[PDB]
Amino acid sequence: GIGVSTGTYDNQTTYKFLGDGWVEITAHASRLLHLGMPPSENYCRVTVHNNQTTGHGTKVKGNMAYDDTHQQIWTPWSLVDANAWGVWFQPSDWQFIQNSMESLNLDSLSQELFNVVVKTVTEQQGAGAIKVYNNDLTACMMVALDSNNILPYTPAAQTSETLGFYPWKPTAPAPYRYYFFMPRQLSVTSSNSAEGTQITDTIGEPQALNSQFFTIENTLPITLLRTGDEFTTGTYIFNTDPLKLTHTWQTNRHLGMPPRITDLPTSDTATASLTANGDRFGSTQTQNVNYVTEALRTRPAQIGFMQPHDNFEANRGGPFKVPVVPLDITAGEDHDANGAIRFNYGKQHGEDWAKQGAAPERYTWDAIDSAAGRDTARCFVQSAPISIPPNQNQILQREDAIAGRTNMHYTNVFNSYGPLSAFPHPDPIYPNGQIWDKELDLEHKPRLHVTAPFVCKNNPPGQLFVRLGPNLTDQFDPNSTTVSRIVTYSTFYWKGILKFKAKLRPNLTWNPVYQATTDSVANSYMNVKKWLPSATGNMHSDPLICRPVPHMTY
Amino acid sequence: TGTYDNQTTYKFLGDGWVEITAHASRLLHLGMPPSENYCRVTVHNNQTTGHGTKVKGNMAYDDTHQQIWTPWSLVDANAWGVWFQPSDWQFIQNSMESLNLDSLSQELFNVVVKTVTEQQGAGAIKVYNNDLTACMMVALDSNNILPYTPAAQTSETLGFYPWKPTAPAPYRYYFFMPRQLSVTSSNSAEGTQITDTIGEPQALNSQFFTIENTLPITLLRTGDEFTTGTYIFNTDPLKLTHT
Amino acid sequence: GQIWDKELDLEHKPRLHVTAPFVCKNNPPGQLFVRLGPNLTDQFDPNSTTVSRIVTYSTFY
Amino acid sequence: WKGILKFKAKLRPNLTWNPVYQATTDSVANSYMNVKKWLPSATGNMHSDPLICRPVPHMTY
Amino acid sequence: WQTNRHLGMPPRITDLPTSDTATASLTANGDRFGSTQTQNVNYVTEALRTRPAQIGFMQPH
Amino acid sequence: AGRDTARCFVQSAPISIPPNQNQILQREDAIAGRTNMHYTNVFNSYGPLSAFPHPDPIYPN
Amino acid sequence: DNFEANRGGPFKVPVVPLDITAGEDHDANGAIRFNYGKQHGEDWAKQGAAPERYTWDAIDSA
Amino acid sequence: TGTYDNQTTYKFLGDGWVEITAHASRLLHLGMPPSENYCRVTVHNNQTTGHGTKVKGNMAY
DNA sequence: CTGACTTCAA
DNA sequence: CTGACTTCAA
DNA sequence: CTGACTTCAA
Ligand SMILES: [Cl-]
Ligand SMILES: [Cl-]
Ligand SMILES: [Mg+2]
Ligand SMILES: [Mg+2]
Ligand SMILES: [Mg+2]
Ligand SMILES: [Mg+2]
Ligand code: NA
Ligand code: NA
Ligand code: NA
Ligand code: NA
Repeated sequence: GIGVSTGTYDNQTTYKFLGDGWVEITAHASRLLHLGMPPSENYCRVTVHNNQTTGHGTKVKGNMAYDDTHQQIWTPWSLVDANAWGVWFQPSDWQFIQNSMESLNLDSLSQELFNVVVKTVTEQQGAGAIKVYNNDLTACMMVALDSNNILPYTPAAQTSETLGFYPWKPTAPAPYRYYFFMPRQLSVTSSNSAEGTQITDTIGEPQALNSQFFTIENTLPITLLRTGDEFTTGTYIFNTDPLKLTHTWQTNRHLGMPPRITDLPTSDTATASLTANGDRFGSTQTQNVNYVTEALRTRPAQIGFMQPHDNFEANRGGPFKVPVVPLDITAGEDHDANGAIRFNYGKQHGEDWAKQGAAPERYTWDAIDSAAGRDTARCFVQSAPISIPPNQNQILQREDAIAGRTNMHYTNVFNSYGPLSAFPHPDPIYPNGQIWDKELDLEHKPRLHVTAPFVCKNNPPGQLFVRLGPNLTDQFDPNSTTVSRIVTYSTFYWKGILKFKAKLRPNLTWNPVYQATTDSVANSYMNVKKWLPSATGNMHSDPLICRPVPHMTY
Repeated sequence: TGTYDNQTTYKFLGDGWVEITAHASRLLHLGMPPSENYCRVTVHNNQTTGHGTKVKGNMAYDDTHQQIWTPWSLVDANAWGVWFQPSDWQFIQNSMESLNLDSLSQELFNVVVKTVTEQQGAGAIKVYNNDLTACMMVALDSNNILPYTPAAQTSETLGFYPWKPTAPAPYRYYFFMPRQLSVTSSNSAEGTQITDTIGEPQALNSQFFTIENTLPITLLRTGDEFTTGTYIFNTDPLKLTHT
Repeated sequence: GQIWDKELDLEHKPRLHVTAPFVCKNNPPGQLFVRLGPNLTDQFDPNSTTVSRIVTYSTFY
Repeated sequence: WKGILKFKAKLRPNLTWNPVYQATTDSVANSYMNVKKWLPSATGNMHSDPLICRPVPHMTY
Repeated sequence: WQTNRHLGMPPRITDLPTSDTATASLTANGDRFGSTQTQNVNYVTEALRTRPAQIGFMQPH
Repeated sequence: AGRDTARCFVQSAPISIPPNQNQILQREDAIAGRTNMHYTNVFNSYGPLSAFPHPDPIYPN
Repeated sequence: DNFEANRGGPFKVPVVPLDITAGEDHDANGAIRFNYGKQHGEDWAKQGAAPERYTWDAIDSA
Repeated sequence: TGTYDNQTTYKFLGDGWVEITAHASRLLHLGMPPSENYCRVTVHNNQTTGHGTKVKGNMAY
């Protein structure tokens, strides 16, 4: 029937305390969604090629990093993506979880579409002309669920296109599009390259060996929803690894038995002494010196490691910045060397509704981790047999230039990843961060993904697609390319239920622990005012810290 | 989806006990909120003239406070006039010695949603049509998480006339905001400074709640209805006699 | 006059309330809230603050 | 001397939108909540200052 | 065949190509949503975008 | 998963776009003054994020 | 001899113990040199504060 | 004749209830009493100077 | 009424 | 289909 | 009378 609702709206976050410290967290999320007609009903093979010889074109010397050229299959379908922390938790929920829990893991997911409404638009009068909206009671909306994951995975969180983060504000799905293989090659140059230097900037034709054109219609069963219909996905069970809600601080210099002091400090302002390093017990892996020091001591393994930056590698697909594992930026504040992430988002995902201009909000996330990062400027390599102190020919440091390039140092191309490397898992970023991810279908997989905390061990939740069915008008001739449609749009509710499994943290230190808190200090990053509505209701939800409590590594 | 009933029935148990059942029904009107946002609004009547708190001795005129204005409305029937005819009150007061609350239940039905459009131009008239698929949202704070706001105190409960339409009251609640006002009389010195301040939100006392994040919400289309179920009161009997 | 009231959630409570004859000993009847759901129009862009809605109202018993 | 004192407590609910006030430690010099105050000194001197309680607010009515 | 440049949601074009020989445009990289691991620049580009992992790698030779 | 070594390059950080010759290391740059030796000959970008296919089965040899 | 740096200061990155080879590259192949006292191997007769020192080269030859 | 224990344990019952068991242990020192008698002692600070109760307005002392 | 690229976590 | 600040007067 | 940071490899 047309006069009865097909679902219930619910946004509540409930905490079921099992006992033994286990907690079942059930995050209910509901949104009103708006869906319009596609600008085209065709699947299009679109190309973007920013090869201008001015501005930010790839045809100007040294502009490789500006490359945007690629090819995509544009589809008339839309994607309903809720894979972002902000969709499921209120800021206070995140705080409660981060301050009191030690671990968190994905449990299950289910989604539902209901209370579908389809309307048509018509013109009124002439002077004026106003628009009139009517119900198309017999019109329908199409829904498809890629449960087998046949179609390319496209996490909307990476382009800030997931559903909004405000339960009381309408949202919309994102238009679905996916990459298509297209040969692409770009020459490398610097702003100092010769004047008559030719920049090779090419794009090729489709290749038989790598072409994959998929349509929703030929691969997924499609459900038609009229105003009285509803759609449910059923429950999906996640298979992922638990995420630690704690952060580590022990570096290589903090592993094991500290050297024994000779005597306790003589006063509260005094320092202590060790026994002369020439008479000290211990071990090192520098056999040319007869002493041990904290810097030379052998430690079990290597916490963290040096990563090349800003490394750009090249493929048939063009140049690309190689991702880096997110680690502590250190006191040296080496953002790029330690993979700090800078994201740009809009008003549905955190930006102040009052902010003006086309520019999005920007935020740089630095790893909570304090023990695995690298302070590149203070790093160095000495020749062996080691000499202490070394002369300039026996040491390679930040001041030394590679291939005579003033700003290029051994650390830019240095990679110390090895069998002894140990490091933490990337932080979960509230509320902009992605939550789960699909694993790459390659025989040899990565140990982690930089973009999300939970990579699905098994098949991930399939994507949910929607679109309006064509609304034809009396004039229709298949043999012509003339397109005559009735202006239509729809709205419907979406409800998702995401369940987590968490565990309350133990408490054993003497000193109080660090906790995410709010405050009343003017201009403070944690001022309550930031999480309250303004006089006219404007909101903004800034990134919140996570993993505030430290845990012992060894 | 429901039946209209306003009758007040008296079930005489015997032994002098009486079960009084007050049925009340009203047609309600609900419009769109002037805003869909939750707003943190401030009122500060600190004018230096008239009834401002900036004029000597006007402390008692203070109206400054802060509130969370919401796009929701409250259906409040907690006032005697909603349940009894004047004669009922008279009968009870003249013949009874005690009265106590027993139970309560509420229901929303025969929902109707309409849209308004403009006609012609000279004139322009309004035309009203049924949105058969549109809905009205309903929420019941059975746990009492949200601030209690008895509409009787601002004369905003449902009307007292069964044959006249009424409307719910817009829901809004107090929010903590530092406020301080000096004391003076009309005879205070001329150059007397009146301290009249309001502060910023305080972390220690800020509580911003939304209906959407705390209560399950039901969507009612024209063919749906909503019932609360029966609630049992636990209160002390009221003496109908005076000393 | 008001008929029932919620008790103040303080450890030490008042012997009565001036505004109502019956203060609930236990949890009082929860409040009933209502509102119209937004009625969107063909033009809608979440990234803008432009608000385009269909003029709507309702009645119910 | 050994004593065993048992308590019964209940985890708090979480319903507000805005983050809540929490007792935390910090690294700001001369701050009342600087960690240094709850750590031993070079010679082992200790001191335990009063800590806040009831940081989270609840609605009275 | 998917390289790092082919992983995930492609950037959204502003409009569909105007003809079969035309190209499409993205929104100015200074106003584009997305993420990178180069915090010194306020824009996102296909080459700078953060991708899940690294497909393939450089080997000494 | 392959690498087009001549089109690979490394820039200094904070990144500068476009970079001048001292802010970029490319194929034209010589290591230890050896004309044909470039950073890519001794570069190894294998890491925790590396993903790649399995070698092909070669028929019939 | 790779020294990396952290909030904790500089430190020599450990190396996997492997054959030092005919070239006798101790540091490149993580040979371990330890210093110990009379309870753990040093000759009880030895005099001086200096501990006993020994460099262990991996049995591994491959 | 006993065991020393200072641990504070948290037994999470479920439903949010928690049984907190605080164990406390101390080494105590006990000396001889300065007297073995029960004494009826009097303190009377009625000096006419300093903080005595014999100086005007010193009642609170 | 999600299951690893179809049906078919039947 | 009202139950004391979630689920859960289950 | 060792069990992954409490109790609680109960
Ligand atoms: Cl940097
Ligand atoms: Cl050596
Ligand atoms: Mg299936
Ligand atoms: Mg299948
Ligand atoms: Mg309930
Ligand atoms: Mg409850
Ligand atoms: Na030592
Ligand atoms: Na850090
Ligand atoms: Na985009
Ligand atoms: Na050997």
